[PDB]
Amino acid sequence: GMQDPQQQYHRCQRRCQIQEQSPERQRQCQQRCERQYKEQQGRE
Repeated sequence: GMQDPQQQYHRCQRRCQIQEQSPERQRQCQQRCERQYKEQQGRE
C-alpha cells in the first residue's frame, strides 16, 4: 500500500526521463521529483 521510498524515487525520474525530450517537461519532472523526493525523505 505505502510502497517503499526507492520505488518513489524511480517514479519521479521515470516520468522525467520519458518526457525529457521537451525542455519544459524536464523542469516539471525535476520540480515534481524535487518536492516529491523531500516528501519521500526530508532527511538527506
